[PDB]
Amino acid sequence: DSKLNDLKSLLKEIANNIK
Amino acid sequence: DSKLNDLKSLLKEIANNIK
Repeated sequence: DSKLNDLKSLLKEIANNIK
Repeated sequence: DSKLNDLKSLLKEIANNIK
């Protein structure tokens, strides 16, 4: 669960990096 | 499970924001 949460946070950061 | 669903929805919204 912690790994999934970390992956979700990383994906959100990557998405925000575009904008 | 609810947190995963919310993360998926947020990722979908971020992806749609690009277009």
